[PDB]
Amino acid sequence: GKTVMEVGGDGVAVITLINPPVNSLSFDVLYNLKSNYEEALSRNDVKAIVITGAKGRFSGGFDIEPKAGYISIDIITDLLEAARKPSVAAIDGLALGGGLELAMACHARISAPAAQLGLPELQLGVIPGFGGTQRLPRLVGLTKALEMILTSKPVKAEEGHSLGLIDAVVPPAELVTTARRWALDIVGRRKPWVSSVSKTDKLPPLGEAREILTFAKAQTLKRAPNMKHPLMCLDAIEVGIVSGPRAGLEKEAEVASQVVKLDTTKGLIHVFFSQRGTAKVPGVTDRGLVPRKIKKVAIIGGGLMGSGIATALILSNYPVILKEVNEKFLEAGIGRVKANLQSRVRSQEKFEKTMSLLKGSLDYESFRDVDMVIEAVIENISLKQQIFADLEKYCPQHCILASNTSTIDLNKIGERTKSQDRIVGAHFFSPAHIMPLLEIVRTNHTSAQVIVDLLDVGKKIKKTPVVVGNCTGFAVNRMFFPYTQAAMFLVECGADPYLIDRAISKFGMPMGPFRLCDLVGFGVAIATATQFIENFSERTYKSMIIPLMQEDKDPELKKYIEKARSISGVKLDPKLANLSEKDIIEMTFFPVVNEACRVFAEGIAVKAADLDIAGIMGMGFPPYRGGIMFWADSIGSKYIYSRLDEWSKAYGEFFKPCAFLAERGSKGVLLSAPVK
Repeated sequence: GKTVMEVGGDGVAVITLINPPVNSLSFDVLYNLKSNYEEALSRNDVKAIVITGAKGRFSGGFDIEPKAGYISIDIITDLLEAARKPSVAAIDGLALGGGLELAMACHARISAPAAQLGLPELQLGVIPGFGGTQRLPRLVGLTKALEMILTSKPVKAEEGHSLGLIDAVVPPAELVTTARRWALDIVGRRKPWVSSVSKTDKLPPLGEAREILTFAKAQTLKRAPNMKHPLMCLDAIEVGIVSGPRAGLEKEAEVASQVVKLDTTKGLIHVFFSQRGTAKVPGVTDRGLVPRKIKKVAIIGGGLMGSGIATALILSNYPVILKEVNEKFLEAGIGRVKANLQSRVRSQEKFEKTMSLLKGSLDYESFRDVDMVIEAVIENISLKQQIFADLEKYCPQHCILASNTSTIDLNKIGERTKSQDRIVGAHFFSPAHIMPLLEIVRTNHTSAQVIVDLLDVGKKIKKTPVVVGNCTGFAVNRMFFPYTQAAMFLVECGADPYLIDRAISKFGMPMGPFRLCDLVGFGVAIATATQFIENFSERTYKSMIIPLMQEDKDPELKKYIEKARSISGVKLDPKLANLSEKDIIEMTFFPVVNEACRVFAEGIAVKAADLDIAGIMGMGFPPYRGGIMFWADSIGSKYIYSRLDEWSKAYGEFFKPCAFLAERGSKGVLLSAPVK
């Protein structure tokens, strides 16, 4: 990108940051800025400087330097902030990361009403590298700065104004005018000439600041023991407070140049891009098609999963209509919806107007206007086939015939119709309105235009869509089905279940295999596993543990579990008990890698990076580990292969490497590499 500078008749130089989409601070922009300043501070006709962004946006961050802190220190701190001419930032839209830092370097800040200000760097496993670790705590206080930097959450201009981050809030149309007026106020001493970096007004006493910093470090190691960058960022903050500002800067410059080398930040960076690339499906989204406008959606369900969908839809101003069989089931579903909205109330007129979008019905005549249908009925083929027969009958010819099915082949559902091009899989994960993932299941017949449509609806409802193929368990569930079975096989072999959970919950998972198995509900976990037992028998293990518990009907260990596993004694008891935490993880996750490769090779998933996001966003796989596939290559295919074969030749074909993994593992090549 670039920057344009123009000197008004009042002597104020206005510099516009120009680098779409969000005017990120590329080196290009920065060096143009440097030149701008060197000129402005040499021109006699220039009195002060104002900085603003193009197209109603200040700067969204860094683009996607000689020393370590050449910019932070030499350009931003010395050249700009320590200049003998005042700078004023004119903020509109957003000021995030480097964008917010550049603004903090200025001597005053004018902002438009609802602009966003924050330092999101930590979410990428990186740190503020332009002086944010210094100026933020000095402008808003240590307590707030710590919250913003650690939580990575942005703040609106209004709140920013009351914190001392923003000096004034004016309408977007007065932004630059106010700023240049402010700039000449400073030159004329009608207003203070403050340097943020050497401001102590807002800091706590040296001793208490250490108490606040110590505390933070402590609880950051309690929640996120896995990542180091936050603590590394807290270091830069403490140094700046104790040893002074200039020491703090160089400390940040050092921390920033080494934090990029961490293996977990490469993982976090990979997850960032992979999140974006899930909507790129070759042969579908490269055709020049454009999403259709869906103005009305029908949800045939009313049950738990159905009521969830409806919630997500109306929450995004989608007129939704539920159809049920009996009046009871209908009034029941509508009830769950309201309950879901009332929950997040504890606006009012908000969650009262969105209830008008939801309209009930026990008929099909109200489908003559629907642009998309989602069926969320019990997993009964006979019944689903019938629903799609009626759908094809009462619906418009363009209407999308989507199903939330989880265990039934999409091709069999549309058996009684001739609308195979309109039938697609819209797979949600309960709770439908919280789980961020959406599996768009395409068939051989699903038309590209329908996928492009759904792909767009997913984005509209704050979901992250992946386009997967039609097969047993699609991508997410099929991927992690070995997970639970590998665990239970280890248990039947003597392995302590609670050790398993602890080893894996510390690995990065939000839960343990068994711990999560209880949360999902034995009835559900066993119902979704059946699918794979019947389609991949020679690769699955039906542990009688759960069933035996079902027939007998703030959580802690159960002294009555030992007798339960013993009863399911079909296998013997090796030395799989007393395994290392590394081994537990390796025997529980490598089979998942193995399955991910089958999915990737079979073409079920478009690209490895999609599998990463899927496992991450569907099964809470550790983001800092990049994803199930990124992690697999992080260890090495040759290792995973060699280790997975040793088990195959010692426990059964369950651990046997699939052709794709084997062929690649031997050559020591990357697994995430495109299929050829």
